[PDB]
Amino acid sequence: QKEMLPHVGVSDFCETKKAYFLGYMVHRLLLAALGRRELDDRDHYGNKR
Amino acid sequence: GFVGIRFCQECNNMLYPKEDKENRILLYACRNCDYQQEADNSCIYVNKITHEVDELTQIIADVSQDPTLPRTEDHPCQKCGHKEAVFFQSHSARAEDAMRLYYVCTAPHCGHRWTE
Amino acid sequence: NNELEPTPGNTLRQTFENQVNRILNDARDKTGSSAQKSLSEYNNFKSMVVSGAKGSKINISQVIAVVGQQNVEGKRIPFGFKHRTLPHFIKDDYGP
Amino acid sequence: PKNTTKKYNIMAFNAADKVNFATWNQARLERDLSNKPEDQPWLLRVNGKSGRKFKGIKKGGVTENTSYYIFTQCPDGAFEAFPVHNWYNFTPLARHRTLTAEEAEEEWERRNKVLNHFSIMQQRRLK
Amino acid sequence: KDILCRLEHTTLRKVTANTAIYYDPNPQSTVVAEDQEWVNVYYEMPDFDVARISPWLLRVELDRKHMTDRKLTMEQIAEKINAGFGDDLNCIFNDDNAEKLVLRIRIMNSDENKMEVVDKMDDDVFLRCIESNMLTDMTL
Ligand SMILES: [Zn+2]
Ligand SMILES: [Zn+2]
Repeated sequence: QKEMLPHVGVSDFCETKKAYFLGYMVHRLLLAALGRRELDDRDHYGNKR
Repeated sequence: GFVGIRFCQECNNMLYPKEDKENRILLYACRNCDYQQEADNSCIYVNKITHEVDELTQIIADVSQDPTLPRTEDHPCQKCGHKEAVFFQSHSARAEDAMRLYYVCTAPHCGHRWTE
Repeated sequence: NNELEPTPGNTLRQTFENQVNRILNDARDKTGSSAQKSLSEYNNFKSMVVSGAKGSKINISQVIAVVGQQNVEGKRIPFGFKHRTLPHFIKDDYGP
Repeated sequence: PKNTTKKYNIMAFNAADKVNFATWNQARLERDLSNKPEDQPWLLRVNGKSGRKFKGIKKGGVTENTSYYIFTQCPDGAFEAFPVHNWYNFTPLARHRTLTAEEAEEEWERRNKVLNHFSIMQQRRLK
Repeated sequence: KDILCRLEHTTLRKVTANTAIYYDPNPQSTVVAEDQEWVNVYYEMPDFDVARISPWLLRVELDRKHMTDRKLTMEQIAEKINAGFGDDLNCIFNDDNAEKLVLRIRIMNSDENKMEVVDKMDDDVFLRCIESNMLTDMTL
């Protein structure tokens, strides 16, 4: 509720949001596995704040 | 051509391949429930290894809207005699060891895609 | 056109890079040789290089010639900008 | 009619499971059993014990984003629009089956773990 | 090229092009596939006992470009399939003139010598095991 993925929500009614987002992460992981999307870059300055 | 899954009609937990030792016909019985159904296709596992020509697929049509992609007036569309196709390379982790430039039409609602 | 054939023992990207780099490097070398034959005995660059004081032939080139390919980590400038090298170039631009 | 304070809801199902299909004869509610307290998941049933039970958890964003009035056909002369008090989607559960709540804490598939087993060996244990 | 083709660790992973695990109960008619004329060599001996081969087929297809430079012939691939595993498994291969790559592995019953408890593995799963072990670890 509070530690896993705080930004999608912390309330008691956000299980579906947390599920969709974790599914999106597993989706991106599977796309990196198959090879469709390229692996993201650490030096790319858009990925830095 | 395996149907990646065929979820159970009852418990929704991913039917699995099981053998009918009695009559010897392929089945797809679940595990968590007891449901069992017959199987139309007999392929339970299909890994190829290398790949097919699947970059004519997996290239969505909306890419014609990208202002960062080239536009060529040569090589016109086949589905419709419209000019102005956008073209790119594979853009895949598996480069196919090739520079195949895949095209895509830029007239709206055409969405035709072809390699040459 | 997919009419390029892989040189023995290398992928198609590797033979493409090899051919483009060979063309560019032969271009730089011939450009530099013409530059160095354009000089006069009174030139001071040539005096300092044929003497031995400082500078190489590559510098007499880079001052009046092409500067040359800029390699980073042994390769041409990567596609670090999502399939381009800078937002001014269009995607899939392997040109010089 | 606005003075009436009956609060309308949303009973939504996934296209995965089969809808009421009118084979639902008569049973469609229970809201409190999830004690373990005023707002807790519904737990629904189907014409008694025999049937496919299910549970509905509420919606996070229903009113703050944009209120969803319910405009109704209202076979009378007038029409009416009701503000939805809450939205909650239903998922088929109560297992319709036997669940392994202890499993003797098995090895996680490191052993052979012959599949289509541990559930036919079970349901034989316990008769 | 050829005398030093005997290096490079050619493994069936890069030689193969496709794979498929099928269910053929009676091999005489490969209703799952489109090569029934090859079964005409299922006429004398599939190393023995047609009555005791498991009905699970492992169809593996081998790219001929990848195979033609190393020249590693399906006769030799067959030799290695035999030797590395023995007679517990089996095989039968097309000619190279077919122009449609194919080779099929079958799991002899392993009770074929002598015929209800927790399994070694269901032959289904155990064909997905010889589809990795043989695909990555076999040294052709
Ligand atoms: Zn089920
Ligand atoms: Zn078109």
